[PDB]
Amino acid sequence: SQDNFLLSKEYENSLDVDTKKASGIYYTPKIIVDYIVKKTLKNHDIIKNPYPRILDISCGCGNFLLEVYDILYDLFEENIYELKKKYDENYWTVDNIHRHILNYCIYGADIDEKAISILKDSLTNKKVESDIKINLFCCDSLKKKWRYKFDYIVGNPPYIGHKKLEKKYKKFLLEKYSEVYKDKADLYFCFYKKIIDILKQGGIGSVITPRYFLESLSGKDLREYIKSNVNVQEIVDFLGANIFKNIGVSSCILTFDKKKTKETYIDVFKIKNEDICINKFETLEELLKSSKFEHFNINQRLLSDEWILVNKDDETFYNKIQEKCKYSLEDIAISFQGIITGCDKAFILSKDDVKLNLVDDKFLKCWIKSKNINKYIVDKSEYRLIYSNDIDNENTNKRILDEIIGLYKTKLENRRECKSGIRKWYELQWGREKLFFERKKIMYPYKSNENRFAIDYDNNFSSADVYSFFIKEEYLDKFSYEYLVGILNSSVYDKYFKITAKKMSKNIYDYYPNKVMKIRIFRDNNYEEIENLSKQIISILLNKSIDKGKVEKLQIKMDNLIMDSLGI
DNA sequence: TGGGACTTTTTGA
DNA sequence: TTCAAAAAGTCCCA
Ligand SMILES: Nc1ncnc2c1ncn2[C@@H]1O[C@H](CSCC[C@H](N)C(=O)O)[C@@H](O)[C@H]1O
Repeated sequence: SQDNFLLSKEYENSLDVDTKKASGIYYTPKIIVDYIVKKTLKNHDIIKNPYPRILDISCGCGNFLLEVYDILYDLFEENIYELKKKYDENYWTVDNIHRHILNYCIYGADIDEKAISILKDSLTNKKVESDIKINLFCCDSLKKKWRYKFDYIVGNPPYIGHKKLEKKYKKFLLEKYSEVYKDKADLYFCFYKKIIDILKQGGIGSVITPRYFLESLSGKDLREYIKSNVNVQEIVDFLGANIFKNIGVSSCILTFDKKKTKETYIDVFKIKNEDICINKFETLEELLKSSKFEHFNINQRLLSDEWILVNKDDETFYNKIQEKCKYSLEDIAISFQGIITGCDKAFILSKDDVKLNLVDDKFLKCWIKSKNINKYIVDKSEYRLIYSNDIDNENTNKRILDEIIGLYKTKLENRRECKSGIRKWYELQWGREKLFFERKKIMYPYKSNENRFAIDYDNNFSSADVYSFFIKEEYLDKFSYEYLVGILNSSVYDKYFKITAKKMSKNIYDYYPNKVMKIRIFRDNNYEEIENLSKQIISILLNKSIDKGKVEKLQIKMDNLIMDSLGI
């Protein structure tokens, strides 16, 4: 028997990293391909419909299409005599199965000419006369005028973010795919739209994509399109598990249909242990039914713009917290992203760097990283930011410009606002407002394994890897920073935030304002005790010679208080 | 070479 | 004028 994943693996090894990233050339492993193909084609009635059109618009070398060929050959061979009796007796013979499949059943598209030729040769070599016409298109699937729809669509689209995509192509996507593609969206949104649009009535689509669109702000329109145009049959969420070897992406498998049905429920399989060697096991189907995965059902008609895919216990937990809390962080706080210098090496220096003797302390700010943020407090800053925006006189401070900032001048000149003349070559790209940072505030890392909200007492500045917020004046008498960090750092709120948080990679969640500011908060009779416990924790943490042991006990007591307050 | 600590600036709006 | 989102992440080693 043939190894359908050998020539494709060799072609993958031939390419380098840049050409892979520019076109998203990362082929799917055999276990996922087997699961998707057998999920779509296990129950096909080949006698009822012996002309199923099965498409992969990103076929590549044909990881999906060769397995599809094998499944189709078995299907036809098992019912050849029934097909012979029901239809033309001379057309339906075993020796004619091959020519039939390639003529009517397998369709592939890809921009990669060499991959198309390799797949064509692989399809031809499935059998050892007239040259059979193989339905392989070398084209941009997002520009191709498709002349007919398809019974089944399987595959893996390219993933290209908003930085790696060309300007003109992005303009085309915004003009023609505006239903799913805006702002910081991804190309696989457009591939989702194209797959849905050319799926026949009653057809089935099943693809593996990144999982980020399930929760991300950019995926809202795509989620609406999917919810309103297809019936989502199944969502397999791998969370931070590594499905693609040596690839830093988080994957989900999605199966949907356009069948006219009153059924509106979705099977959701969510992995429970992200430390799993998926390729070690024989099938994905056995893994889904094991204890490594949990299964629940979600009513698609009950999906809002946010898809909250949790089991009944977590849904009850989330609903209790939502109903009890009358305020959100957005209601009471002002949030902002950190400084974006545009070139950190030019403006960020070690606080022991000798070059800081050239810079007057009026221009120097304390600089912290995401790892400097712990629970309730921030580590002492190790770095200084040169707030070069306040260097108005270019004639003076020429030592600073020539010996520190100018060492990267060329790179500083390639920033967007310098090319347009908005910024001077030595200025910060996005210097924000100094007064927002130089005050008591709360800071949290932009990516973390857990809630880490700290009170900043030292007017620390930061890059965009740290987000900040401060309480509005009108809400200062109702909420204090100590109480806020007390409740936000609790295990209750850790779980509550992770209910809807954007899962990025293994043990990493996105902590961005678009979801952090939606966290709801409460105040009740337990306010004083929670605030007092938080202040005790802060006092213990700030002592130079101290042990963190009692902090855990205080945290347990505070978690008990919060659970009592929220009735969970 | 797979697992863990850590996270820049480009970009549309 | 100036906000904030975005992992086919990056990068190192035992
Ligand atoms: N605009 C476009 N139209 C069609 N195919 C494209 C495309 N942009 C990228 N591709 C192709 O999409 C493929 C994604 S890699 C996945 C290949 C295959 N489906 C598998 O799972 O193994 C790449 O081979 C790339 O060449």
